Amino acid sequence: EKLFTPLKVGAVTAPNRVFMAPLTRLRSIEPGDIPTPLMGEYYRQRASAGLIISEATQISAQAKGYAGAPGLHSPEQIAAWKKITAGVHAEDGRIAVQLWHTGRISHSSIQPGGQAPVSASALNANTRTSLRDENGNAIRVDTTTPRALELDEIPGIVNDFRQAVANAREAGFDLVELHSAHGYLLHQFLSPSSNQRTDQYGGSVENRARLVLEVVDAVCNEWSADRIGIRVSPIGTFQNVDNGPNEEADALYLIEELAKRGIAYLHMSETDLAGGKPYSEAFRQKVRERFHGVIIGAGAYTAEKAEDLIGKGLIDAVAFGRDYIANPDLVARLQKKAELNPQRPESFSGGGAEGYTDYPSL
Ligand SMILES: Cc1cc2nc3c(=O)[nH]c(=O)nc-3n(C[C@H](O)[C@H](O)[C@H](O)COP(=O)(O)O)c2cc1C
Repeated sequence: EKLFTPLKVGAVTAPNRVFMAPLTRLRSIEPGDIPTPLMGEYYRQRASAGLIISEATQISAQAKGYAGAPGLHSPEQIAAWKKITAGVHAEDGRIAVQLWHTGRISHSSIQPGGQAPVSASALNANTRTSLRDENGNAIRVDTTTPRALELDEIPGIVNDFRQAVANAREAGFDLVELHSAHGYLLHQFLSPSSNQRTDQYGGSVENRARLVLEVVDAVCNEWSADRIGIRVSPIGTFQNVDNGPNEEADALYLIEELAKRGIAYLHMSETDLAGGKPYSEAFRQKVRERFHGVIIGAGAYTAEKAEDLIGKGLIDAVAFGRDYIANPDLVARLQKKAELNPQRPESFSGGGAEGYTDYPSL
């Protein structure tokens, strides 16, 4: 077994390869999109993970697409996250913040000024996001048609990622993960399905990847390349965003570009919850030969699949999502071959302590 052996992940050393995937739980305070001590307790419970990757966190108020998702743009958010990271560190854990802009997976009612959310192009996501009703409970609501960003707005978006990274470093995170997956803003630019622009940010794969690579360069400059990871979902369809008619070649282009920056890790979200065709081993080999940082695999993994792919030299670590919701001590359970706690999906999104901090350890 290799899952319980250490791994250098850029600037930090994980004691094992069992990572906590980023999981949106929608329990932040409004007004202010503020993390809470309850969230702190939840993360502290999971500190034995090789690496915790936080729930997706707004780089700016405009970035918001979900009621209850936290930000990392305001003083009050910075202060609240500082307490959370301190708690994880007191338990000898490591925690990365996943930073997003939701782009068109959003609703005007939660945007600044009540305005349409932004994207690469003015095309509805044709999906839902999560708002809160009058009692503060999560509700699914159809997405608002976005406004296409003007060319002169792009530097501001890059700066918002840069600023959020400055704030994340201050807040005590060990790493940052850029959310370039699952049909959110960066992926909206990457995908031809959502990007119909005819300027330098659309058309060719070079142009479609331009924004994400500008963001990577800006955040490496703000902090250090060995503090930066990126999550992609570049093969298949996620929240109605496919990866276009040349998905493999386009993915390999992006990955070769990322490699030039010497970033800490590449996190591949391989499938959504409904599943689909597995990655070919040929594709995994092509990725592996092009990227020289850590590769994290995710999407309905088992420990056995993770061991197989680590043993084949194709990935370095695995991120578990739902098993981490339900098992604060997932590392010990996988090490001991213990049963896993029964998941309660009704409390994944929104609410309070129930279904959040009340899953027991062994
Ligand atoms: C409730 C829930 C929230 C999620 N939130 C995020 C998120 O904030 N960021 C992200 O990149 N993926 C998110 N995902 C996807 C998970 O990180 C993970 O890739 C997915 O659940 C599949 O892995 P699993 O089979 O181990 O759960 C979420 C998944 C679930 C079920």
